[PDB]
Amino acid sequence: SDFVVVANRLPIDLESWKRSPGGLVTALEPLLRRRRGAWIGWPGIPDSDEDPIVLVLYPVRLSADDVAQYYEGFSNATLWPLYHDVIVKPIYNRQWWERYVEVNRRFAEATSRAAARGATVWVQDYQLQLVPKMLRELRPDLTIGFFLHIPFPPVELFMQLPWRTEITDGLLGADLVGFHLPGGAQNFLFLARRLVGANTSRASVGVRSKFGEVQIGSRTVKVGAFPISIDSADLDRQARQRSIRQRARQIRAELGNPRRILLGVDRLDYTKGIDVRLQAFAELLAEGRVNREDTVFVQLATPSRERVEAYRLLRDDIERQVGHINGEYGEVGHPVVHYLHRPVPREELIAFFVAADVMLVTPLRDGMNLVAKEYVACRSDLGGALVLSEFTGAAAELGQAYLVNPHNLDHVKDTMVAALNQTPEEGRRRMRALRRQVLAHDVDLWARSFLDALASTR
Amino acid sequence: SDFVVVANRLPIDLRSPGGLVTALEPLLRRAWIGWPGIPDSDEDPVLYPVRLSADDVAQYYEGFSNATLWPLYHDVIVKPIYNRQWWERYVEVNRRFAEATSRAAARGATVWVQDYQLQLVPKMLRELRPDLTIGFFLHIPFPPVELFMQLPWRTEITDGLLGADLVGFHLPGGAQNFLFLARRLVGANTSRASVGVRSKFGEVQIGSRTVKVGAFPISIDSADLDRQARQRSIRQRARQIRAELGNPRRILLGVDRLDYTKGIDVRLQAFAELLAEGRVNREDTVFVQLATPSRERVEAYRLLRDDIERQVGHINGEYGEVGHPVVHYLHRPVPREELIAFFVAADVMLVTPLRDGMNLVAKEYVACRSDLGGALVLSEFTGAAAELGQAYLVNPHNLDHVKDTMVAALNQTPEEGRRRMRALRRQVLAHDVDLWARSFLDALASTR
Amino acid sequence: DSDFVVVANRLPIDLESWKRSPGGLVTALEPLLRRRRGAWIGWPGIPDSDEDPIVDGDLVLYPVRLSADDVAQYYEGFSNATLWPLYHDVIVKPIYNRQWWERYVEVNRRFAEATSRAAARGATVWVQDYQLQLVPKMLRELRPDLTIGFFLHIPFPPVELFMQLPWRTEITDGLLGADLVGFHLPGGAQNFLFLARRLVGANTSRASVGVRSKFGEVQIGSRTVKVGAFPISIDSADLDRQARQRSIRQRARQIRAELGNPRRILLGVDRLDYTKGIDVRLQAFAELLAEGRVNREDTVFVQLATPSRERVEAYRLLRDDIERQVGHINGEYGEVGHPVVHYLHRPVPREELIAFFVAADVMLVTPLRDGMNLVAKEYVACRSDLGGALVLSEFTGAAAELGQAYLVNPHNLDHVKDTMVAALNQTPEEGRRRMRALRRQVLAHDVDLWARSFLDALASTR
Amino acid sequence: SDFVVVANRLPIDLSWKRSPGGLVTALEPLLRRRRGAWIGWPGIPDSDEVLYPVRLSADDVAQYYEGFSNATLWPLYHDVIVKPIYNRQWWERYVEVNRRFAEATSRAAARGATVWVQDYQLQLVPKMLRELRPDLTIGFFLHIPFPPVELFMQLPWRTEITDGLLGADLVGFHLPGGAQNFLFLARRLVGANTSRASVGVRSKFGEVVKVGAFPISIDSADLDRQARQRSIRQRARQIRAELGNPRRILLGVDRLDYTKGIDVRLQAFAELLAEGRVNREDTVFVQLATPSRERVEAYRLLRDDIERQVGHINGEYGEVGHPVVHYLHRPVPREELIAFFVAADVMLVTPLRDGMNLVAKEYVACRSDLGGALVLSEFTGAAAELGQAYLVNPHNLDHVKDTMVAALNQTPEEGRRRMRALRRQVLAHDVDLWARSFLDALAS
Ligand SMILES: Nc1ncnc2c1ncn2[C@@H]1O[C@H](COP(=O)(O)OP(=O)(O)O)[C@@H](O)[C@H]1O
Ligand SMILES: Nc1ncnc2c1ncn2[C@@H]1O[C@H](COP(=O)(O)OP(=O)(O)O)[C@@H](O)[C@H]1O
Ligand SMILES: Nc1ncnc2c1ncn2[C@@H]1O[C@H](COP(=O)(O)OP(=O)(O)O)[C@@H](O)[C@H]1O
Ligand SMILES: Nc1ncnc2c1ncn2[C@@H]1O[C@H](COP(=O)(O)OP(=O)(O)O)[C@@H](O)[C@H]1O
Ligand SMILES: O=P(O)(O)OC[C@H]1O[C@](O)(CO)[C@@H](O)[C@@H]1O
Ligand SMILES: O=P(O)(O)OC[C@H]1O[C@](O)(CO)[C@@H](O)[C@@H]1O
Ligand SMILES: O=P(O)(O)OC[C@H]1O[C@](O)(CO)[C@@H](O)[C@@H]1O
Repeated sequence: SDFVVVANRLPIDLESWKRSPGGLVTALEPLLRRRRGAWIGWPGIPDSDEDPIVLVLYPVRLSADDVAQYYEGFSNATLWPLYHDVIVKPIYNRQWWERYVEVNRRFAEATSRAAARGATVWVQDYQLQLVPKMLRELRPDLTIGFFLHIPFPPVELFMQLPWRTEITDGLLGADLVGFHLPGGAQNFLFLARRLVGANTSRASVGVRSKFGEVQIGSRTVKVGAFPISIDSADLDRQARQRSIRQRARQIRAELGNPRRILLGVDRLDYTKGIDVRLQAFAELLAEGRVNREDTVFVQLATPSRERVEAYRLLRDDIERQVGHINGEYGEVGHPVVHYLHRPVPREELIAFFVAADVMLVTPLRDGMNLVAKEYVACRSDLGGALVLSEFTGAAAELGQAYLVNPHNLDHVKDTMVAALNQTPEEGRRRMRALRRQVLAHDVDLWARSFLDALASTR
Repeated sequence: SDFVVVANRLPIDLRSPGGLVTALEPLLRRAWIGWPGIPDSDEDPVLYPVRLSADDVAQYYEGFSNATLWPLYHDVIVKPIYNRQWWERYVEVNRRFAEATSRAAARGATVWVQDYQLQLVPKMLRELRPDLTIGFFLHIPFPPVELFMQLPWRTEITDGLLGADLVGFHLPGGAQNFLFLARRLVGANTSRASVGVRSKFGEVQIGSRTVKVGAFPISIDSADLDRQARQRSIRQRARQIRAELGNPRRILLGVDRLDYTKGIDVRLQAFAELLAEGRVNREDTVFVQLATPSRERVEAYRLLRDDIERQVGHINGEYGEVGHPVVHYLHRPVPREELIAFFVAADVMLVTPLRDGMNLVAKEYVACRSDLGGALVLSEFTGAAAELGQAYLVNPHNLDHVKDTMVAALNQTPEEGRRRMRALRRQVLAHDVDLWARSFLDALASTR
Repeated sequence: DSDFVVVANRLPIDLESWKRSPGGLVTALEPLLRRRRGAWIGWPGIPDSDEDPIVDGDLVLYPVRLSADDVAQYYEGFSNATLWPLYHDVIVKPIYNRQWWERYVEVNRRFAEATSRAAARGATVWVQDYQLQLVPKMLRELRPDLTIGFFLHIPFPPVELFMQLPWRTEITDGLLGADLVGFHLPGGAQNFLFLARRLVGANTSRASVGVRSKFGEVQIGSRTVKVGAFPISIDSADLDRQARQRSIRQRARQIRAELGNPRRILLGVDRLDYTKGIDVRLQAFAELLAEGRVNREDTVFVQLATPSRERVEAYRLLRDDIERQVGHINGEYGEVGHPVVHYLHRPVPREELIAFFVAADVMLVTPLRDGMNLVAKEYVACRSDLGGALVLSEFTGAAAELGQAYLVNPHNLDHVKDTMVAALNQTPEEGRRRMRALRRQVLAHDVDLWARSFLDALASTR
Repeated sequence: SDFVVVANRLPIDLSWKRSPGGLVTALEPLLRRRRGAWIGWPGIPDSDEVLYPVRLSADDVAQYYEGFSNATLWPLYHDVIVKPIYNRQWWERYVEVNRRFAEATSRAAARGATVWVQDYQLQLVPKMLRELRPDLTIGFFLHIPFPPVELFMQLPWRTEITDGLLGADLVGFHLPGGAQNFLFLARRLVGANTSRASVGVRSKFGEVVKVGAFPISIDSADLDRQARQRSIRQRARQIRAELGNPRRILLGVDRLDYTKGIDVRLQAFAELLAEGRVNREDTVFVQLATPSRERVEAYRLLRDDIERQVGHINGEYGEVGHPVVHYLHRPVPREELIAFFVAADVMLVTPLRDGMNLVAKEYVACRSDLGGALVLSEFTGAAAELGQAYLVNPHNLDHVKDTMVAALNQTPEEGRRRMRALRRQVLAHDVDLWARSFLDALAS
């Protein structure tokens, strides 16, 4: 293989198979499926095999302890809570870190058994931050690039991590290190100067331009900001099949023809602000500011990481909110909140985007968020309204949505009422400006921006 | 007035909640000393008002009555709180009830005291006015004596009740509990035989007076509930209710106050497990729970409400579709005709309390099904199970058996359902609230 | 083939190297089976042990192997998270679990199979306590030639709560395979005869049952099951003499010196168990200090708590609330170098425990419920000087023999605090009167008297 | 008066008693020198009013003080250790109470006077007092950390707090980090022209109004002479004998606050004892903790957790008559505290986040003998001046433990060496050096 991708997930998921969750699959699978090459990742279950399925995929077998301590543990109960501004208190555990080190080392060695000479390797995300340095040690001929799909925290918080130095050096084994936002890339150059003691650049980093540099002995490390997106054009087009439109109409009938339909779509994850949108909706019903008989909210929540107790805690609290709200304001035969805890099939989800008057995307912190960009591409009729949290990476590109600080609950409620009350002229004006950005900045633009930057490092 | 009823509150709120109100109201219609249901009330009256300060409500009503005695008499489902400041308020407020009873009573009058919040009234009243004839009926269970002895004030609770001429319970086993405490804790000479149902009553010597003790199981005004359930408006609304749920094959009903004695959590776990096991189709079966809010300034009541709402949102998320939940859950009282329409539409009635002195909801259902369909699933730990043996009786802690019993009731032959319904309604119609009042009062009058 | 075999879940030793096993079941029965020959079946305290027998000096033991899943679902599960909480008036909510019921069934069978191997033709078997209540019916089915006794060391709950158990019938059936069923008290005996007429439809004697006399009866076809009340005790005279040793009496003087010679010492000694009232006695102590009614400079409370069943979640929650109380009181009322509460979370050696009984001015025994409770009797036997004061919860079985203690309802905290103040301030004249009356009972009603009339009642069924 | 100080706190707390916290420990004697004026709150509801006290209702205490100040601002400014609460009623209170502080400042102020308002409870008063009295000079110093921008932007009232601060002529922080976090904000949030370069300590300021970094210290020489008293040295010995003459003493001293890391040192100590690496017979830990904000739920929950650790370690490794941890939940008198500083072989200073921490500086100034050792958390402002302490990251429990073993068994020579350099710093950079710096900038 002249070209290898390394990520924890594969594009499939074993139960028989299934699509893997998350936006890294949403974006990489359409891109790489078009590109013959190799992919290394975990089959989503413990103690599988290492036999490939044919592009070419290589499964990494993880033991029961690898999953609990590197995946559920160091990755999702240390790195994840902390990188999103310690929403949940992180846990610092030495056995999780020791297992983190060892799994990353097995990934670096699976890449080597795949990476031909001089090949181009591309490593993905927070679970695999030591692989750049490990892989260079084994394999100094490779061109290595790394993209983090989650935010990179402020310096004062990253320094909590007992292994702050080994994570930084792990990332600097690559030739190019990328982030969604210039904010993440500037956090990084700071931490390189003020922890590993390297010479870094001092200007600010640009979007797909004005890249920074770190000087590591006899090597030079490039740093950049590359905001990911979706395969905008296929989705825009898939949303125009007569079947989807006719299905959107049937959805609103199955609900008893409300005047306004509000929607949320997310993995069930404490970053996502699902609890914020429910509380704001409940206080709006309480205040008589929405009509409880012709207005309804649907929440499509995908189960995620449910053996982590911070997720089961969140699940318990969100379920309580749904029975509470319906208990007070619904009628028999007529909830005001419809709550579903499973992954919807792609075509059924597109109908929901089309049926929805108001999209609710309220994360407390999010590296990017592709649900926001998917809704915008699905509305070639220019109806709808996107209520967008400013703590997402998308608010930097989607300025024409209605933008909220999710911690100001009055601002959330105010902005929900305005989106419900927008004029046709105002809603179409915004949906046009938002659609023009998303169609121009798709996943193609993002992938060619990163790998042309990586190619220059040679 | 020559006939005086004494109860915690009055028959309208500011209709009233509980099984005490949906019983004594139709009777009475054919003085009343009670609390408005509000703080610092006025004082004008025939009704007599008892004003409670903000602190009487918290320490006498919400504290002692509903966070000490209520959980204790119900087999300590929730840990009871023994608070001597609550006891002192309880005593005080009991005294205003006795005083205003005296201001309303005539020389030689009969008085009738109701339920667990006024247990000291009889003895206080008997001292103020030994010319009165006094009755007392407890509408909640009487706990076993190894648990009643926890009370720091167990001797004083028992002394108050003995200021009466007739002490009454729903059940014999409660009447006999009370005679044990009369013999051992107050040392009085008591009867030793078992007590019958409205017969074979017992007695306790207290000076030159004999206290009658007995068992009188409360009921509903059966025949009236039957005729109102036969009307076209009700039957048309029951057809329509089922259409608004998308025409289910099978409907199950829970109806109760949101209280930790009622087993709303049990019927939800059993129903979620059945859905998980494929033993009930999530497409044509549906459950409606109608929960009246209750005592939510008490924190054990909020803790219960949070986890039932958690249950509702969890079961719908796993088995429901958008536009079709499998559990509809309402947290408000329902107008009386609307409720009767749900008794008629309901194929299976789930009454699964962990402990209940007497459940009237299960007899209301019985009385509403003159078409002889439907099915009653009934906790043995209600006083009602002693009269309604032809229901589907369960121990609500035997969860496998609870789940088994709901399937059998959902899947009965109609001939079997009609046989059981025929037997239940013979009992309920022959033993209404009118049987129960004349029975108690023919015994209270017997002590002159 | 032994002509006399005792079977209990515990053995008198526990493998961690051997230590003495916990509980008052072991304190009463051990010194008795060194005297008499016989066999003892029990579980060695860990899983996946072997079956080879053990040399306890003269005593000889049969270990019962349990797998890890036997420990979790039978021991930790059904016994101690279903039976223990429910028999103690649902102080904690029992968990009703059919798989725990299934493995409680399987293990009772394992214990009955191991006794049958050991019992000779015609032997006497004495089965102990709540872990093993299906064993008698199982053993009578294997071995109709056997004389079966069963004793329940914990209380037997009122009928209204025992009915909550989905296996109420099968537990009552399993006790009725015995030739004699014994309890501490007549209350427990009278509940059982009520459940037998009510549940299994048997014909039952309906009169009161007396103390080691006035036995009840249960008709099982052609077999008749005797029922009685037998209040366990300790080795009263041997403890009294152990306490008279110089070495024990100077350790007592030295204990008080390392506490800075307080004027008053208060002591509690129990397994860390939520039936024990340790939270109660710490709450009362703290409020007496707050109110100024006990002197913080010359009074100190010592609590000796042995870890118990620490893998059951209710027991870890209890542990953490109590440890919270300890730090809270010492930080409010203690000085640096001088706490007002001393707490140790480990078993104490027996000669060290005796010296604490001797040094202690007030013994605090405040369970919310206890089938009997032997610490109250152990303290009394030690105070041959006639000093000391016993504060005893009336919900302990021992309160029916120890009426001259300072008796409290633990739920009446105001009264508990007043009774603690009066015990600390009693005249010498008044404490000797009570201590002298308490010791007259304990020395006359010892463990020999208890086992003698239980077993002679058993041998009266042949 | 021509110098008016405004803080939530007075120097006495109500019978008048010493006020808690390090803001007063430094500036109580520092300003007992030059006379002036001071606007504060007596620590008690409804007070009737040199010192000028502000009165608060029972609603203003709950919502402005227990609520917005210590349940919104304090958790957020300390790296969201606790989840902050964002309640608009608290915020409307906080506005109205700041208004009253500013108005008492206004009667107390004459024309041209100097004002110096103190701490996070009063960030709106610089703008309020300039609109009211444009003649005054106004300075402000923040005594807690100033949070990273990604966190501060959570605040629904982010723009108002930045504008209440920009009402002053000089804004001061302990560290250049807070000084530079605050310059970015003024650019980004309010849209002002700000300087770009690193701010240095007491120099190389920024501009929008002057922005500077001013590390607060203590009154270093007065504590040192107070620590050498024969009376203090005899009590230190009396204290060691009262514990059974241990071979080593460890000492923690702080308010009972979740920022202080008291739980971290209890856990490290419990594990060293389980591992056999500390001797349960000759080594003992003393923790002196002052109650703080105990009507606020997150503090009562901390309190419960820490008491449980104390009960758990003693029942595990203590013997009857001899705990391993003595824990005291009351403020100690000054003379007896200093005696504890002199007795202790190791000082445990493990905040998860602290704006400065003067307890470390206090211990350093007491040990004129050069004995002792100071284990200090790197997330204190002090760690920037006390680099020869034994520095730890308190989230690395394994390193905290290793460092407690090395400080407990240091050579006398190693110990004296670190302590001579520590005293060199603290003796030369004291409370008065700090004050002359800010006010020169302010007077500029
Ligand atoms: N309940 C759901 N059902 C079906 N698809 C979902 C559901 N929730 C999320 N998705 C899809 O998963 C992907 C999540 O992408 P993204 O919004 O960037 O967040 P993340 O990667 O953190 O999960 C999207 O493509 C989204 O459409
Ligand atoms: N959600 C509800 N809506 C309308 N009526 C209710 C509701 N819940 C209970 N009731 C009525 O309140 C009365 C209470 O009946 P009962 O079984 O004796 O229990 P309790 O006295 O403990 O409330 C019944 O008549 C019932 O019909
Ligand atoms: N901390 C302890 N150290 C040593 N022995 C103890 C300790 N706690 C209890 N014991 C002993 O264990 C036995 C407890 O018996 P008992 O009071 O009947 O209650 P239980 O069997 O429930 O534990 C007594 O013999 C007592 O002396
Ligand atoms: N238990 C205590 N007894 C006496 N003084 C204390 C106690 N705890 C803290 N102090 C003093 O309070 C002051 C506060 O110290 P500091 O480190 O500045 O933190 P903060 O200002 O947040 O309270 C110090 O001078 C310290 O000596
Ligand atoms: O944790 P999961 O199940 O892999 O899914 C969530 C996905 O979202 C991401 O966290 C986005 O960073 C992916 O790394 C991850 O694969
Ligand atoms: O053996 P355990 O479970 O550790 O507890 C101690 C003892 O207390 C008892 O429950 C007393 O009945 C014994 O059966 C038991 O052996
Ligand atoms: O005044 P309190 O509520 O006791 O707080 C302690 C002190 O901590 C400080 O932040 C010191 O940094 C002061 O602002 C405050 O007075």
